[PDB]
Amino acid sequence: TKFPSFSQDLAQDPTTRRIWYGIATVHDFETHDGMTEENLYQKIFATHFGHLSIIFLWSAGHLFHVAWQGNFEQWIQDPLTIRPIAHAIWDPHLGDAATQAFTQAGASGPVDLCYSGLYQWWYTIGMRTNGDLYIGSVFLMIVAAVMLFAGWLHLQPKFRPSLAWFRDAESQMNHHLAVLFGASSLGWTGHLIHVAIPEARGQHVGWDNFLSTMPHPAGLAPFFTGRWGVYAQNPDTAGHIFGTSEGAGTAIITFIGGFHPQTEALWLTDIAHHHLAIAVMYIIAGHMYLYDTYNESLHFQLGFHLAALGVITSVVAQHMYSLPSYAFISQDHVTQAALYTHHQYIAGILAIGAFAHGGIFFVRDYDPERNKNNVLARALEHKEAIISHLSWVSMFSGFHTLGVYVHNDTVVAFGTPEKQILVEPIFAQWIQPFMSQGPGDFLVHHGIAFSLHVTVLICVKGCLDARGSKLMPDKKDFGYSFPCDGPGRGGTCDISAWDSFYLAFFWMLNTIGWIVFYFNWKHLAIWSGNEAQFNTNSTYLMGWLRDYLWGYSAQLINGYTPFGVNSLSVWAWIFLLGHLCWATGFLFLISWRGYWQELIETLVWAHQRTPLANLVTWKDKPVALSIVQGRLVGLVHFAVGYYVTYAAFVIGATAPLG
Amino acid sequence: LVKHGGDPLVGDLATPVNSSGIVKAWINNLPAYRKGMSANARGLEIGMAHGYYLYGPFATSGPIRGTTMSLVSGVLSASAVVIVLSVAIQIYSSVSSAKPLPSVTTADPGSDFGTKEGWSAVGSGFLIGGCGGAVIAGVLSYAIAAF
Amino acid sequence: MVQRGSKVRILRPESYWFREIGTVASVDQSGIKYPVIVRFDTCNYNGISGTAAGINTNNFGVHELEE
Amino acid sequence: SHTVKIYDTCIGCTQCVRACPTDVLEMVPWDGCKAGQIASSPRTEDCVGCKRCETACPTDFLSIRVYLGAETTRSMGLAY
Amino acid sequence: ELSDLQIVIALVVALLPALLALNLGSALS
Amino acid sequence: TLTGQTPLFGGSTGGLLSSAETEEKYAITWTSPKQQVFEMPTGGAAVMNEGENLLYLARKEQCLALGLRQLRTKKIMDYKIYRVLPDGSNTLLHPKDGVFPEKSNEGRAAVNSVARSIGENPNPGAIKYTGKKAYD
Amino acid sequence: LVPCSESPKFQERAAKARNTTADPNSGQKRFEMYSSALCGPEDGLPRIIAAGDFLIPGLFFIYIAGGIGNSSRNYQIANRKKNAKNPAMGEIIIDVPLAVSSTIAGMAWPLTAFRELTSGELTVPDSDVTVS
Amino acid sequence: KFFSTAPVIALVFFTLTAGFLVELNRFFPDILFFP
Amino acid sequence: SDILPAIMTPLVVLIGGGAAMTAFFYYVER
Ligand code: CL7
Ligand code: CL7
Ligand code: CL7
Ligand code: CL7
Ligand SMILES: C=Cc1c(C)c2cc3nc(c4c5[nH]c(cc6nc(cc1[nH]2)C(C)=C6CC)c(C)c5C(=O)[C@@H]4C(=O)OC)[C@@H](CCC(=O)OC/C=C(\C)CCC[C@H](C)CCC[C@H](C)CCCC(C)C)[C@@H]3C
Ligand SMILES: CCCCCCCCCCCCCCCC(=O)OC[C@H](COP(=O)(O)OC[C@@H](O)CO)OC(=O)CCCCCCCCCCCCCCC
Ligand SMILES: CC1=C(C/C=C(\C)CCC[C@H](C)CCC[C@H](C)CCCC(C)C)C(=O)c2ccccc2C1=O
Ligand code: SF4
Ligand code: SF4
Ligand code: SF4
Repeated sequence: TKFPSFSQDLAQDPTTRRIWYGIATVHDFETHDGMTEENLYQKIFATHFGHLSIIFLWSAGHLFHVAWQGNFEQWIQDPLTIRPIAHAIWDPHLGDAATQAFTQAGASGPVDLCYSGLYQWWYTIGMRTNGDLYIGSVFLMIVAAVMLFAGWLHLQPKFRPSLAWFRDAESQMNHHLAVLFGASSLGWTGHLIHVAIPEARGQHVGWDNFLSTMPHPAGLAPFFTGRWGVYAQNPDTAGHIFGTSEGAGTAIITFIGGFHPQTEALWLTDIAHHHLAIAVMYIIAGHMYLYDTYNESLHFQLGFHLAALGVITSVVAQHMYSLPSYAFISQDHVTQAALYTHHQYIAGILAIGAFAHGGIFFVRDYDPERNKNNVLARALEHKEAIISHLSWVSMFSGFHTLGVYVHNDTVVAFGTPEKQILVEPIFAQWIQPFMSQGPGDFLVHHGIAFSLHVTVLICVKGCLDARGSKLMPDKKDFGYSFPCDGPGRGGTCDISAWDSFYLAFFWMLNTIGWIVFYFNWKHLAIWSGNEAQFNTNSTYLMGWLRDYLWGYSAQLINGYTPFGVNSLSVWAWIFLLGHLCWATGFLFLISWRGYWQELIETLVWAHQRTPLANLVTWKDKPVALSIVQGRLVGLVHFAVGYYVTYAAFVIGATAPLG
Repeated sequence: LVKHGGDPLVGDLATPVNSSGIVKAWINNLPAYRKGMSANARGLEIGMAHGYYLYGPFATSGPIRGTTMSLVSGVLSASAVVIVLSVAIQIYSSVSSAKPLPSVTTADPGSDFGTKEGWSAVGSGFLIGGCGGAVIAGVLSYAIAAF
Repeated sequence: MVQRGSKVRILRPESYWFREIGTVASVDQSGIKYPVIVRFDTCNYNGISGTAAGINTNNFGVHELEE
Repeated sequence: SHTVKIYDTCIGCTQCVRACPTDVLEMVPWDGCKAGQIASSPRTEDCVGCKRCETACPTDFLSIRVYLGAETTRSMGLAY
Repeated sequence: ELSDLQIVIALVVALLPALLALNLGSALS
Repeated sequence: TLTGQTPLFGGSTGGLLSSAETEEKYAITWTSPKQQVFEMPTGGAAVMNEGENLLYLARKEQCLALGLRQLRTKKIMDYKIYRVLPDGSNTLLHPKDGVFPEKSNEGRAAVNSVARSIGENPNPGAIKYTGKKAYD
Repeated sequence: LVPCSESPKFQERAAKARNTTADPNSGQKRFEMYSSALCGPEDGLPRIIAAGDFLIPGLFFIYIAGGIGNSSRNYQIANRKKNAKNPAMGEIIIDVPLAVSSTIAGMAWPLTAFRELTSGELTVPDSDVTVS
Repeated sequence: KFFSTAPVIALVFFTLTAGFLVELNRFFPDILFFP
Repeated sequence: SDILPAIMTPLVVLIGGGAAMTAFFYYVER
């Protein structure tokens, strides 16, 4: 059957495997039939415009919805008591009770409270009316229209960029550093100085009057002539109220440091300074400006960029709660928990994605001859060593961390908490925005250490053994994703490199889960004033189960009761949806293909033999999902479940507290 | 009544449930299988039967049940379900090549299911029948309630 | 490399016994690409899942083998 | 279908051919090895992919290697 | 606070990327 | 034209489905010394009649399982397997040379024999965008 | 962070204490012993700081771990020298004489370690180390 | 022979090590840190 | 255009989802 157009192997599959594997391989452009590197890069090029158009229409939706259905105005008036709103609920299924309960944040009808700090971010960057947002939205739709127009024009042979424009990666690297990053950085400082900071200081800047307005009275004259001093004018008084004349300074570039007390956020002036500095550094480096493999392999490129975006989004999460850059976001606890957990989980996805494409590189692109004695060749030279070391630090960190937590559990249970192995984080004290690191924090840090070790252990045993191993010397033959080599050599289930990404996603979720668990319990403790609770109970595992999971679940799971619904109903329900989704992942992770294939055989029999029903038949012979599809659907359920459950819990834990 | 295999190599046991006379009589005379019906007729009967049946769960069990509006729900719900089945028949027929094979219960299934012509006919039937069924059942529900 | 007994370190990369000393037990056959038939002390992975024993002797390549 | 490729190091033990449940494999005469035979895979349109052949092969870096692709009715092992 | 004129214009604009998405999608297929 | 007597079998559900008619049956024909009872691969026990017995099964593996596991155990090595198309094209498959594939016979080419051993197969990095596989 | 004696929380914990051992004084003895170590003011629970706390029991642990590792290694050498086939009744069945000799030569690993380190006796060449 | 076999050998050894550590803990009180 | 929710939601979810599922059905079955 035609679909999938690109793969005749599949298109001639007489089964439902054709439809699944189609959708699974529909973006592996490399593997499409008759795909030359030229067309490959051109196709990829156009897809990226599609992606970006999506991101812009996504942002567009944010602004459109908050404008139309939000309470952004009411919130800018009372940003500490008004709950900000994400969008309207129209749902024919809600009972009157649930419409009433979701009728919140002084909204006429049922709404969803926002928890992306979008209100805070927009207030900070200057937006003050629904008009500013509506214009942002319509603008961003038009940007997306342009980006789509672009991908279309580009794939059109008129402007179809040949292999040249892509082979010029070095040019692209320098351009990214300066022309994109540097340029946009200082453009953003433009926005900050002209609109953000004014609107912060109570002065309305529209597109109409900013041509009229000058940011700094003497600033225009100072540029290129003693520019640094004039720019550092009267700094904004602590008295200053955000978006009011009261205590408004005039400085546009400063190094005041710390946080604006009203908003408990990094000074807009400090941010503008930061960005100006970042821009200068980036542009300078641009002007100033494994080679073989990186240019050769698109997998190497994504892998690198994913590991990059991995660390970047991790640090974004780590910094965006410690060093709040948005007004009132520090006070909005649910948003800050949500954003941290969000960005940390996306961090873990981008990280593991890095190692995934790592392994794809090692089975599709890495030629051992091509690079005689490169870093990668040396890495493989002593795989057994890199793995034995990662193994050891894993078994070590693991045995000891689990042992200590279990020791603490045992002695505390036996009613002798004195006997606990409480180790103080001395180096944390030395280094220390920074919150008290106790022996609890120590144990959890080591947990996270161990888990991150086992994750990299797995997703490197993957990318190293991808080429092969004693159990399967020639894996590169069979490729990245394949079921197994059969029950041949004691059994080879899960021997592929894809299987290592699969096995490591679990550890990535465990690791980020420990991270965000620690984050959220610590913060709930402080946000309730019972930081004592964390400090005392975080040292044995029953304390995590009793105080974190058991204790902060109560509100959420009372979201709907036989007595009635409250606003947390939708979260209680999502909480269960995530438990169900997670568990459903176990169906696919534990029950493997053969059981199902026998069962489905019998259903094919029953269908063919049932009068009236037999009148219709499948086009595609029903078959059980593939070995690997079982693993993949398992993992997507497990992951989706994991995320949805925890998102529900993060929201439901923090929301009642505030 | 004993289990025996017609063409023993085929995976189809004649049983009192699939090969009995009473059963063969019923199955082979249901409008799917009944000989000498225009495909449109097959569909109109299948439709009417299902629409009429479908009215009941929707009217009885749904969210606005008890109220007068429940009858309207019943009819529109059943008709919606019939429209969705009408879509299913069209798209099925669009992509279907397969013909109903002769079975133990039905020695001569026919061609009305098994040709794109047949399925289009059946679907036109099924739609008119189903939505008619559903309306009739609401009309009768109002009638009997009033009486 | 002696047929009755030997200590050859296999240089076949796709081998369970790469870099392991083995005692040859068969004369290199004329016209046989891989005639060493080195017996290695350790067993291979060979066998159905949960097969305890495996293969001890493989016909190793002369070029790959080294005294 | 599944490509079954027999590599140089086939010691003609006839183990694979006795394993194959769809008899994809025929032990053919070959002067390459002392055995006087090799494995041939003519009937790879009947290869289900069970790899009982690979499982039965005793050579280190087994000569018989089955490569799964372009699943068909006969590969997928469908009665129906 | 957002008027119907504005809601409509937003929709009509959003229709543009819709058409162009159809176009780009077709291309990439 | 592939004529034998169908083994006495009461019938099952394990048999041929629509694909038998629509696409391709198989047939195993063997010569039985006695009227002995054998496990039907569809599930059940059938009793092979004296002499030539013909069995229509649904895949080759079903046929070769009756043959390799049960018939050959009963020492009946006369069995011939025929792919049967709907038109009635009966095509001998298993003993195509008339000799069991384990026994080497002449006039059977080496098919998919690879010169280079497993070790020496090319890396995919090298052959990227050539459309040649490692084994190929 | 502050001596347990000094910390008022620790004194509270000491007053009402659970006796581990049969003897009534086990609780008081434990707290008296724990008085030496520094404990957090709010918690009043003994903490461990990375020499007496961790280094000394670390050393004892490492000695015992090295002993048991060395004993196992020595017994493995005994296995590969006792018989032509080491595994059969060499691992599944434990030769008590060989084992006790291995244990006796065990716990001398600290002195033995100097000799083992000399000429890299412990390490086997990369070339030899079987790795596909 | 039975004595040689891992299960019995290990059973005795660990029933000794476990008892030894139990006895140690029985005699010496809770030792969190080396005094 | 307070009602635009009560139109846009069924249109997109029911009608668009239906049409999408129908189209994807044709697409993977043709
Ligand atoms: C016209 C401008 C508009 C945009 C850009 C937009 N919405 Mg809405 N939109 C919703 C989500 C949404 C998302 C996730 C999203 C981001 O892409 C947007 N929207 C964006 C739901 C909250 C709600 C659901 C009903 C429903 O979806 O309403 C129809 C929405 C339409 C006409 C806008 C379509 C424009 C989007 C840019 C398309 C994005 C496509 C995507 C990038 C491609 C990848 C697909 C992906 C799944 C892989 C909704 C509403 C709704 C409306 C209306 C009028 C809109 N919208 C309008 C818009 C409902 O009444 C109605 C509302 O009133 O609800 C009460
Ligand atoms: C998750 C880690 C990961 C990341 C972050 C990542 N990849 Mg890969 N990646 C690709 C590109 C890519 C890009 C451009 C990219 C950009 O950042 C990434 N990747 C990133 C293509 C080269 C290549 C093609 C991928 C491939 O062909 O894409 C098609 C896959 C499809 C349509 C399935 C998508 C469905 C999702 C799984 C589940 C979504 C659930 C959803 C939430 C619903 C929830 C319901 C509700 C309750 C919320 C690819 C590979 C692949 C893999 C793997 C494992 C990955 N990846 C992994 C990752 C292949 O094997 C695979 C491969 O074929 O290797 C040989
Ligand atoms: C999506 C989450 C959901 C689930 C999983 C779910 N419901 Mg509800 N759900 C119902 C039952 C139900 C069952 C039995 C069930 C089991 O899985 C579920 N649900 C499950 C009904 C009470 C209610 C009715 C829905 C409604 O009436 O749907 C139509 C019901 C029909 C077409 C099926 C009837 C099945 C036949 C009888 C089968 C008989 C076969 C016969 C033996 C064969 C031989 C024939 C002949 C040869 C003799 C419903 C609701 C409803 C809703 C909603 C939103 C839901 N649900 C939601 C859900 C109504 O508003 C609505 C609400 O109003 O609730 C009062
Ligand atoms: C995909 C090809 C197709 C097109 C282009 C198309 N229809 Mg139909 N189409 C209709 C309208 C229609 C309009 C107004 C319209 C163009 O303006 C179209 N269609 C066009 C309704 C009168 C009628 C019923 C309502 C109908 O299905 O939806 C109402 C039509 C809408 C909002 C206008 C959008 C145009 C869509 C492309 C049509 C969507 C059809 C889709 C396959 C099913 C979606 C889910 C469905 C369960 C509601 C209809 C039929 C139906 C089908 C089918 C298969 C189609 N269609 C198919 C199409 C029914 O059986 C079904 C059938 O009942 O009729 C025989
Ligand atoms: C509670 C859940 C859970 C645990 C405890 C666990 C345990 C471990 N996983 C390991 C690895 C992995 N796990 C993997 C996939 C998964 N692992 C998962 C779930 C877990 N896995 C899941 C869901 C997956 C996805 C399939 C992979 C892919 C790996 C590895 O490569 C990695 C590994 O093996 O690295 C070498 C180890 C990582 C820590 C280490 O190396 O030594 C630390 C050991 C710990 C923390 C637990 C030890 C338990 C105790 C201490 C042992 C003795 C307990 C008793 C005394 C035993 C006697 C009992 C008798 C008396 C009856 C360790 C054995
Ligand atoms: C508390 C709830 C119950 C928890 C345990 C439930 C386990 C059920 C798992 C299924 C097992 C069913 C029986 C299968 C029995 C069976 O044959 O399983 C088969 C299984 C694997 O057999 P394989 O086929 O892999 O082995 C292949 C060979 O047969 C030839 O290839 O064997 C093992 O699991 C090995 C480990 C045996 C046991 C190892 C532990 C030894 C110490 C055990 C001490 C027990 C003390 C008991 C005291 C009362
Ligand atoms: C449950 C289960 C199944 C059976 C589940 C199957 C076959 C999927 C069942 C069908 C799903 C629910 C949807 C398929 C039907 C949809 C209606 C498709 C619509 C899309 C069409 C247009 C293509 C497996 O096949 C399997 C394989 C390997 C490991 C584990 C498992 C496993 O756990
Ligand atoms: S994946 Fe399944 S088929 Fe393959 S080795 Fe594992 S159990 Fe056997
Ligand atoms: S590949 Fe193995 S089983 Fe096949 S003929 Fe060679 S040695 Fe025999
Ligand atoms: S995979 Fe199985 S059926 Fe196919 S050739 Fe090998 S042994 Fe024969």
